[PDB]
Parts: sequence; structure tokens; C-alpha cells
Amino acid sequence: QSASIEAKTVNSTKEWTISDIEVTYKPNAVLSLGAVEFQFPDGFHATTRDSVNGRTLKETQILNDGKTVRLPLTLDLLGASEFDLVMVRKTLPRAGTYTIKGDVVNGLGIGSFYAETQLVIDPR
Repeated sequence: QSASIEAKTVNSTKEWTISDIEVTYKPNAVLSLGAVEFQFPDGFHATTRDSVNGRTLKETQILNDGKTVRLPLTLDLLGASEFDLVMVRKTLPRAGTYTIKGDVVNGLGIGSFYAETQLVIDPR
């Protein structure tokens, strides 16, 4: 029923060290219209070097000072049961817990779709 999302810092876990961040959102339902959206709080920044499903992000999909990634459901995305976002060699922000969100926006407007998860950065 429920859309899920999951985040990990892959190379490391500590404030101010460098790591890839993998975030995977699955809508657990069929998609046709709208756009997939990841929402980050401050401390994270997407760029056109990051990727979703093997494609580097474009400037038009990055908003909100890098904190929001919005992907219109083009043919390449419609195939997919999941949306694997990768943030490449990011400096991790200060220790704490951080809520990272996924959803489908500009859809039919009828559906679960929201999802969210906590990513924890550890003390230095």
C-alpha cells in the first residue's frame, strides 16, 4: 500500500566527512502522470553531477537551492518500480537526524504516495 523511501550514507557516517548518499523511493503502485519528488532539509544539496536511475540530474529538475529534486515521469522513468537517487561525494552536514521525503506531485491527486525517513549523521 504505502510508498516507502530509504536513505544511507554509503562510505561514511560522520559529520564533515565525504560520502555518497543513496536514497531510494518506491511508490509501491503504478504511475503515469505527475513527477517524482525528493525533499531534503538544509545540509544537503543536489547538483547536475548527482543521478537518478543512472541519469545525471538536469538544472530544471533541481530546485530550492538544491534541496528538491523533481522528475517529470518521462518514458525512462515510467518503466521503473523504484527511483534510486545518488548524491556523489558529499560533505556530510552536522551531527543530527534529518528527515528526507519522497512523493508524487502533479499527479491525479488521488493516492497515498507521500513517504519519509530519518537519516542520521554521527558526531565527528
